[PDB]
Amino acid sequence: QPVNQPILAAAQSLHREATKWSSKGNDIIAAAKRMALLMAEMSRLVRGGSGTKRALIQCAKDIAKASDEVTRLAKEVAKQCTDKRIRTNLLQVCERIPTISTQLKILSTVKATMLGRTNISDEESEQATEMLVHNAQNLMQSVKETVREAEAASIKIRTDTLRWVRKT
Amino acid sequence: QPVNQPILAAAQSLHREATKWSSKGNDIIAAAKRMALLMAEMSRLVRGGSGTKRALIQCAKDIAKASDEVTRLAKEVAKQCTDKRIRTNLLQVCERIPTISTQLKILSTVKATMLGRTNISDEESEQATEMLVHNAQNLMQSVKETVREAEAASIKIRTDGFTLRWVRKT
Repeated sequence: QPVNQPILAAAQSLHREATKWSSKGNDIIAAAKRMALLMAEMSRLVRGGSGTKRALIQCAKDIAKASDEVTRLAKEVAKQCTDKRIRTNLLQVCERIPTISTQLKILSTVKATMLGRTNISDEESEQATEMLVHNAQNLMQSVKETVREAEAASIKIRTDTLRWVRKT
Repeated sequence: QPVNQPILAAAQSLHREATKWSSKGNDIIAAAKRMALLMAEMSRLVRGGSGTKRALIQCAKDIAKASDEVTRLAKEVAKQCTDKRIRTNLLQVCERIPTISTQLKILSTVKATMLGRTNISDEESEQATEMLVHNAQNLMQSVKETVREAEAASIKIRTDGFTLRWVRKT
């Protein structure tokens, strides 16, 4: 079945970072894994024509809901961080996520309306897919960086409640 | 009457560069002036609601049509350029314009569909506006740089008219 080479790669990228840690007692990890799974579904759905219109919109809505969980918890971690440099960096990344996921909903709705509809040009179709691709990459990158920084920050708060256990 | 300051500022910015040269025998200048005018109309159009939907979509369509003229002519100037760097630089900028114009049409349609709609959230309404704003800024900037580089190259293009005539106004 057809899948977006770019969208699926961004999903896998996030999964590789998210997959290593355990979800047990870690809702950042669980939401990030859920986001990467839904993003892999998205790359399939973009390709599909009829009947993919409602699934594409709902998939983006689910990705945005899971990203609110990531953002909410990472903000909590940042607001317990003593180092301003780390606190600011973690707040910078995790505050990009709501904007990107709001933009994912807009661009998925745009792409969904077009799917199977011959009234729009190949140019408009290609740009809509491209805009969606760039948004998916940015979202996956931001969550990956949020996972890394949230873990790094947690050790400091703890050394100086989410569970961070490396998987094998 | 309400206006979108980011959109109007971007329109104003291109207007300042385009109004340096006369439209007489210079299509790119005539197109750049029409683009800045239409972009100023767009800032008014993104605020209002129902009945402004058709106008918002048509305004983006006109901006995109006008931009096709800018890119077609700037590509011609780039191919008359002997300096590898100046034609690469001019091709780099003027080739961004069709993509941004295509994206302006998409995001404009989004914002128009959005106007007078109950389901859309402020976050969605705000993000649709912000995407349109960022697009308008990139478009005006890329046309400004295209005007500037097309004129600069023209002087040197004299290694040997009715379109592409650069007469500095007063």
